[PDB]
Amino acid sequence: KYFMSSVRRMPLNRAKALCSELQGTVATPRNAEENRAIQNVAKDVAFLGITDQRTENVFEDLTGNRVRYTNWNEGEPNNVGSGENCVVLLTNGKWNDVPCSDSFLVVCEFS
Amino acid sequence: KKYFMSSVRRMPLNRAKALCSELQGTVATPRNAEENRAIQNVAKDVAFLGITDQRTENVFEDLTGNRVRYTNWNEGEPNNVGSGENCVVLLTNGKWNDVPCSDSFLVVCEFS
Ligand SMILES: OC[C@H]1O[C@H](O)[C@@H](O)[C@@H](O)[C@@H]1O
Ligand SMILES: OC[C@H]1O[C@H](O)[C@@H](O)[C@@H](O)[C@@H]1O
Ligand SMILES: [Ca+2]
Ligand SMILES: [Ca+2]
Ligand SMILES: [Ca+2]
Ligand SMILES: [Ca+2]
Ligand SMILES: [Cl-]
Repeated sequence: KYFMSSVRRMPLNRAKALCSELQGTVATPRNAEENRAIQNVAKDVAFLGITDQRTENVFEDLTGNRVRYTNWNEGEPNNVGSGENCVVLLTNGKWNDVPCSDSFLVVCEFS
Repeated sequence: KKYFMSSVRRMPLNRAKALCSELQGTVATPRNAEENRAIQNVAKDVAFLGITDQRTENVFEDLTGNRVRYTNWNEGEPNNVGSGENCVVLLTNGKWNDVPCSDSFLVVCEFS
């Protein structure tokens, strides 16, 4: 896997379209090593290819596969407010669930 | 090492540049036959390369203004047809053709 970070911020729909444009997908860490690699390429908070849009509190990658490895920041995922169904990687490498309509950097994954 | 990725949609060079730059990459510029073939492997149809002769006609440079050495022009190219062809695309046989920078093609991005 190769990871590339965007320079501009955007909602998940646009982030997905960006990674897809170059035939990749939004980065999904499967272990601590991939998590670190993604953190290092990201200079700020960035979207990961994980959501619980289909079923609340059931986090899966953009292809419907349930994720095994997680690295939630203490207190997350909390689905605050009207709902948080997307996931971002904070600058310390931990994850936070956020609204899919908010804007963050994106890290794309390629094989 | 360099990694090459191809776009799905067609777009003019300026847009191709913005796409590759969005992920901190550049438009692919083969420096030898091996890279040219690697770009061929990922490009399913005619695609833009990061080469132009916009500064001086018939003096091809990469997008950073650096004069290229290796070229793989298709027989009869570059011919700068009509109002001018100052951008470059990799044909489906790996050879190159100069085309208008305003025409749309797939883009192959390069990362290191
Ligand atoms: O305090 C943590 C809390 O901060 C904000 O409200 C958002 O980033 C939430 O997603 C997060 O859970
Ligand atoms: O005959 C080859 C010629 O075909 C078209 O006119 C264009 O693709 C030109 O760039 C190319 O040189
Ligand atoms: Ca949720
Ligand atoms: Ca949250
Ligand atoms: Ca020309
Ligand atoms: Ca030509
Ligand atoms: Cl949401």
